[PDB]
Amino acid sequence: VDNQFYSVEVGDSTFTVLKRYQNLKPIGSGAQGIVCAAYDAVLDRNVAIKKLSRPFQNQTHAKRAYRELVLMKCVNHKNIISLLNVFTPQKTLEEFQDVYLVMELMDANLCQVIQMELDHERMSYLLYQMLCGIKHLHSAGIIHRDLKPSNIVVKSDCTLKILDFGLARTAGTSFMMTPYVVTRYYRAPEVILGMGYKENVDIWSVGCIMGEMVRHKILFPGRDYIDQWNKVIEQLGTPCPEFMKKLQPTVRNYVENRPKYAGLTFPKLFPDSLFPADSEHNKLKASQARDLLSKMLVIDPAKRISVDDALQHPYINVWYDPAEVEAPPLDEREHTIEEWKELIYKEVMNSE
Ligand SMILES: CSc1nc(-c2ccc(F)cc2)c(-c2ccnc(Nc3ccc4c(c3)CCc3cc(NC(=O)CCCN(C)C)ccc3/N=N\4)c2)n1C
Repeated sequence: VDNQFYSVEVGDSTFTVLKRYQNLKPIGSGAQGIVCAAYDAVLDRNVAIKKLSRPFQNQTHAKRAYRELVLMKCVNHKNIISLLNVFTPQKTLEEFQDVYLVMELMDANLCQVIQMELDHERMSYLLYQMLCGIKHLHSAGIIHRDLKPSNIVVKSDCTLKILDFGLARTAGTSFMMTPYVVTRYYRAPEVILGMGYKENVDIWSVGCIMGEMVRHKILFPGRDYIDQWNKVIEQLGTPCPEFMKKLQPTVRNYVENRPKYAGLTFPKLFPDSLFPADSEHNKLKASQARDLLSKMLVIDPAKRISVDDALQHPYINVWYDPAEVEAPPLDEREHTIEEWKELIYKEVMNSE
């Protein structure tokens, strides 16, 4: 029963895990949960273990935790999180407290990668894999809308996985008591301005990541959506009247009433100084990288490149492989914390 489990203090937290998981060491502790590295003695491989403490404790944690468990079963792709295991040490719904998630151990997140100079081979391979993952989600009917470096992980061999499935179709009120601050620098204008969106909402986030890889700074920092919008228009320019007409008349009022900005060309935004461009190879790849940035970092989604088109772009297309690109492949729920506990328990136990 519970002799299948042991308890060890990993930093501040107590981890109670199956005895197959050995030599726990803390990686991360924050909003989602606490993560540790372990050796899995049954599979003879290194794994990451994420602890969710009482994920049913409010409707935000609860909706996220449930969505993640369910959506895992709708995705089969090497660039998206796969679970090796999920378990709870508690034996009844009454006692049920914690869910543990187990997956392949990765070496770093894309935050650490951004702090490094990458050659064009590594940058384009990372972007290629991000797009493969996003296409897989899109073909499953999942539009992410919150892709960001901290939820993307890599191995030393430059292989990449996306860890999370983004925002609810309808989220509504996401209030929580915490110092845990959500990072929104990578969210599309559609998201920021509460517009309609389609698949290429996620192309804006890839743009913000690719731009950050090149600049080694956040493109669009800011305390809040106001700051963020200002940083967007200062660099890309005020968007055309055409785009304003698609805004709610009240956001439209705010946006159309900001100071106008001409906006900078992509050469200015991403000068030659930032690029590997010594050899003829690297000069050409430098212009192709800028060309792709200029098509992804477009405010109007009707003018922004699609996933399928980004995969056909010469900067990316050198990696193109039908098997990875054309690999074949809930949100409307509002519950009390009592009902969520049950829904999550049934999914962990696999009761239904
Ligand atoms: C969104 S947060 C998250 N959730 C999961 C997850 C895990 C299991 C699941 F089933 C599902 C999800 C993961 C995950 C999944 C698979 N592998 C990993 N690996 C891993 C290995 C190294 C590493 C990181 C992550 C993240 C960053 C990291 C954190 C730390 N902690 C420190 O405090 C470092 C230095 C502190 N110093 C300033 C004093 C030290 C090394 C660090 N550098 N790189 C992490 N992540 C990070």
